Amino acid sequence: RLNWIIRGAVYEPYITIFGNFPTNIDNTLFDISSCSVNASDPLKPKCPMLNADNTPVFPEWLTIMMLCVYLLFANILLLNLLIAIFNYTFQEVQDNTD
Repeated sequence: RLNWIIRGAVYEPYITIFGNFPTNIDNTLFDISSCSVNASDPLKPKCPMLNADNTPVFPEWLTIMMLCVYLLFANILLLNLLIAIFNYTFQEVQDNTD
């Protein structure tokens, strides 16, 4: 859908990147969309995949592995920004404190 694409693409991942713990990696086919024929404002995420009684055609272990890798590199770049601020603050404090 038009709004569902910008919801899932941009409105979703930053909250996951902030690190507040989601339950979104837990369940598949839990009927939160209930399917691709929704066209409903509550029924947003549009039934990720169809298979024999389970949602994923390829399972959630890749989805949590890629999630952990994503969190790892995001914290890498965040600590890079931390050292980027620390270098200027220390170059300020490397001058004579008296």
